[PDB]
Amino acid sequence: GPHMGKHGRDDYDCTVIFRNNHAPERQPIVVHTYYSRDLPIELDGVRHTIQLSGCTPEQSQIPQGYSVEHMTYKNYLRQEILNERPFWP
Repeated sequence: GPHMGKHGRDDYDCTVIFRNNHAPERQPIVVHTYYSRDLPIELDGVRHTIQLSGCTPEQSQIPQGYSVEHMTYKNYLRQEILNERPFWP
């Protein structure tokens, strides 16, 4: 799966964030994806190949103790901008 979450081709359609619920210390894994692709994510070292269907993955592939946040790449972009405010006044 994605080694780094930092990948901004500006081509992506979807964005899925994996937040470890058992681990508050761990950083959320933000993965950018396209419309209906597979999403290989290694949780606890275990690869889960999730099926995306319109920015919506299969919760059935998701282990317990992990929050999977679903969004579009566009929503992700808007949210990072709105939360970090990388642009200057």
